[PDB]
Amino acid sequence: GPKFPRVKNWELGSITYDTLCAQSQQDGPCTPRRCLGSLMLPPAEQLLSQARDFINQYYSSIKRSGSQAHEERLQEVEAEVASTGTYHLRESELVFGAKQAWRNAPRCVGRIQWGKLQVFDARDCSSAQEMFTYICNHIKYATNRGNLRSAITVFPQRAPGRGDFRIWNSQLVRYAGYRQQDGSVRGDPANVEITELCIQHGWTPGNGRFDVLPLLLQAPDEAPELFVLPPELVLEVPLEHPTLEWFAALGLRWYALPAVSNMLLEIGGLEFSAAPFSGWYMSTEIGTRDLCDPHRYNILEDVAVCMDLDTRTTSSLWKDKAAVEINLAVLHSFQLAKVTIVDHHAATVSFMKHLDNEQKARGGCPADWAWIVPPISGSLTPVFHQEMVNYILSPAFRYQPDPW
Amino acid sequence: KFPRVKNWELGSITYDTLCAQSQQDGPCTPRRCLGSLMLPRPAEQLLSQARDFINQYYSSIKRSGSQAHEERLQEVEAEVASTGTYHLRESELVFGAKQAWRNAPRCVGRIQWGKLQVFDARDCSSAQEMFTYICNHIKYATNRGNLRSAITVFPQRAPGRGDFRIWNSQLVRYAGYRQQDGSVRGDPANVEITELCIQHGWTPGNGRFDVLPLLLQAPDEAPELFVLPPELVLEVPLEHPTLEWFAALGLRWYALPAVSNMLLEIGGLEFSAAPFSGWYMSTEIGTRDLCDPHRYNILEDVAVCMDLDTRTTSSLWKDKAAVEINLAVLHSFQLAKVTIVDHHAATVSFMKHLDNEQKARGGCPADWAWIVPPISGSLTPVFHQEMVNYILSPAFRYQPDPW
Ligand code: HEM
Ligand code: HEM
Ligand SMILES: Cc1cc(N)nc(CCc2cccc(CCc3cc(C)nc(N)c3)c2)c1
Ligand SMILES: Cc1cc(N)nc(CCc2cccc(CCc3cc(C)nc(N)c3)c2)c1
Ligand SMILES: C[C@H](O)[C@H](O)[C@H]1CNc2nc(N)[nH]c(=O)c2N1
Ligand SMILES: C[C@H](O)[C@H](O)[C@H]1CNc2nc(N)[nH]c(=O)c2N1
Ligand SMILES: [Zn+2]
Repeated sequence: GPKFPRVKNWELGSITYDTLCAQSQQDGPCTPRRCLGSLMLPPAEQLLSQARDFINQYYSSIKRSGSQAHEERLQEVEAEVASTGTYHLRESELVFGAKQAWRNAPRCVGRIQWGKLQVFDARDCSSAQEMFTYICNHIKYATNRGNLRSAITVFPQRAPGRGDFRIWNSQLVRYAGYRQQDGSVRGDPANVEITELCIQHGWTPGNGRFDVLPLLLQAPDEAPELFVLPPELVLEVPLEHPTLEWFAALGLRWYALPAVSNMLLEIGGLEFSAAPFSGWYMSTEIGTRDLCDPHRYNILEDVAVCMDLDTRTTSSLWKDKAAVEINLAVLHSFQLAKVTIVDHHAATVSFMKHLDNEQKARGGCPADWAWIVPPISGSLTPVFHQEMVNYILSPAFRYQPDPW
Repeated sequence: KFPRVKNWELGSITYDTLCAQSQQDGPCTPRRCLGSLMLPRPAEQLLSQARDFINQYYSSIKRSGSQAHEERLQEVEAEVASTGTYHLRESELVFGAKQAWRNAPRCVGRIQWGKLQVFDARDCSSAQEMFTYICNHIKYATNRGNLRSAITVFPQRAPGRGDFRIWNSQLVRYAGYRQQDGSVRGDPANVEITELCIQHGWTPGNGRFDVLPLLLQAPDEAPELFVLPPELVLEVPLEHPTLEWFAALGLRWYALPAVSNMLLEIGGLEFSAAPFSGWYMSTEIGTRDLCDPHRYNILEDVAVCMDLDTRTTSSLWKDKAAVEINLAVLHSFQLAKVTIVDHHAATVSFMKHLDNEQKARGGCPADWAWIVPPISGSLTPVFHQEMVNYILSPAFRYQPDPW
């Protein structure tokens, strides 16, 4: 009967309909002919309608839709575009749009926390040193000595024919990737290019598997300036296993604060090219993807050898065994170091709770199944059995071209 | 318009040009992707589908545009033109069924698509006959543990009349008995089909692994009930290579995975009963069938057996027990000398399959959420491979339950 997508949970046998998708004003990659769900990467009038939509969302969200303060703000926005081509957000509109952006992000399993985000307004920032300061305050606040708090620092928006504010690094904390003159990679192979870029702008490079990179920060129309994070601010966790005593001797570690810095925050048309945000990790990001991907640290074989497994064949399930212990080592060490982390079971459960809230509040929740299901123990988590609708709402986070 | 398909482990890129051959729409639109849903909710069409298929056949055997090619297109026009339908020649049928497997976007086993034994059962007029055919297929496919893939094609659907159907969703299935307190004894997925069996006069067991009888239906007749001779149903008692206690759980699973509720479409013809079988990939037994909360749900028990900390999700008791259960399965199948494939070997081989398909056809429809195993996904190479999904024909479809 209802002509909205029917959404089923195959474990519990329950059924919903996503009506929220009707609100989507941007096309994704799929068509009736073929599904492109698994791919990672798929102006006056145009700006004004995006701005009107957002202001409408704002007033809705405080329950004053249609009111004269709503029609006045609408008027104020169109007046400001009329004469300058852009406009600006009130403080509390930025706070709402930034949260709304996290809320709308289809690939984030952490959304249950969407309403608990600290928004640092940094639209006054006018230099690269100042960005540094702002970022340090961020890390300091967000890190909070282990008791991690979600936050986002918002720098000034794209302006017409004026350079963007850009953080070159893809995350605020990143280990160096040193290309060897024997093809291989020392450190994190994900970070090869940014390392090369830092060195070229005059960083004296280290030599280790876990060297914290400096920040490359770009004020409008200036070459990027290089900034070393003072070590005492970058909280790391040494990794050790609860029962395998030799795991500590591997000298593996990860940093506490996952802070993404290369995304664009789009709110009602306006684009914030430098709006770094952070939360806390899910255990599989480090334990499974970062440490075990063949194209990352790739420690799987090393660990299984230590665990004395048969690596000559697949049917020993040697990879599955080691993956689990590496993950268990991530959880145990973070717990021991009193640093916030969430395991993939706890995390997905809370995402199911989120789906139920959003069903009630908005009529659905855009979700990307391939990304919400964790990279180990998929069907062991309730999300695997949950059909999901994926679509682009706004405000949003967006990828953007690398500044170089 | 041609999708760029990337492998993020190796950084290699291809292009799907095979998706341009799709003639049937999927559930996605530009507005929203519905790729994670399980079910998707006359003389000119049949004639053109028919044509396209016959072409696929002659081109397949390189005789395209030739003598027997034009003259077979005539046989088909003639036959539809005057009877509103037509019939397939055995070899064309053999080709269609191989191709429907090849086109199956959710199948990880397609490296094998060319090795398929095809039984023509189109001369069947009775559930009786259907059964005899069903037993031959089982005997053949099972081959004393050395599983061989097979399909058995019963007569096509027909305008005037009811379908030949096999009511059971698989050929071998364990009973599910809904007990006093809304509990379930045995396989919870087969409560409905156990109930139907009981309605049509089957005396039920009361164990956890009671092989169900088959309900087979010939057109417009009530279904009939047939009991598989226990010797034709090869079963593997599960044990663990190091945990001596695991066998005491009394767990087991059947060797032959043979699907029987799926419709086979070839050149616009529909085959409502065409059971097919190959061999299990281990995660199906070890992870979905035994650990799914709405299946046998053995995860907690194993874990307690393993003296693991059940109190908390962070001890990874779920993941640990799951690995050992999947191990017990491979060990057991290996010990009983019955074909099985782990999810590492399977996906490795599927990768090779995408490579052949790339050279051979310009693409391969695949369904990322089904190709990636239910545990240890990113530990397998398919996890890092982008994939295009779309519907090619010949095809397997779902069809409504006949009751
Ligand atoms: C609070 C704890 C959080 C957890 C556990 C969490 C978890 C995750 C995970 C596991 C992913 C998939 C990442 C990957 O595998 O690469 C993700 C994606 C994402 N996260 Fe969250 N997150 C959290 C907080 C946040 C915050 C504070 C924001 C921003 C305000 C955020 C925004 C996003 C966005 C936009 C994506 C999509 C990335 C993409 O589109 O490629 N998350 N998150
Ligand atoms: C021979 C070894 C085979 C292996 C290892 C294998 C493996 C699998 C697996 C793991 C699935 C996912 C389904 C699930 O988890 O429920 C699947 C799906 C499928 N398989 Fe295969 N399979 C094999 C043979 C065959 C054969 C012989 C056929 C038919 C000729 C076939 C046709 C299909 C189809 C049509 C699907 C998709 C079902 C759907 O859309 O729900 N497979 N296969
Ligand atoms: C806040 C946060 C929490 C968490 N648990 N993990 C992370 C790290 C995972 C994460 C989250 C968002 C965004 C990204 C990457 C964004 C990104 C950007 C570009 C340009 N290309 C890509 N392929 C990807 C990664 C971040
Ligand atoms: C040949 C084969 C090999 C293998 N390893 N596993 C299987 C079993 C998995 C499998 C494959 C295709 C099709 C199904 C049917 C799933 C299914 C689908 C619908 C709509 N209703 C149901 N009751 C059941 C199941 C079959
Ligand atoms: C091809 C595939 O979409 C790609 O590897 C995706 C799969 N799911 C993912 N899910 C998360 N959370 N992160 C990822 O990087 C990926 N990779
Ligand atoms: C809703 C979700 O798509 C559903 O649980 C799917 C996910 N992936 C799967 N993958 C396989 N191979 N088999 C399945 O039954 C499923 N179930
Ligand atoms: Zn799609």
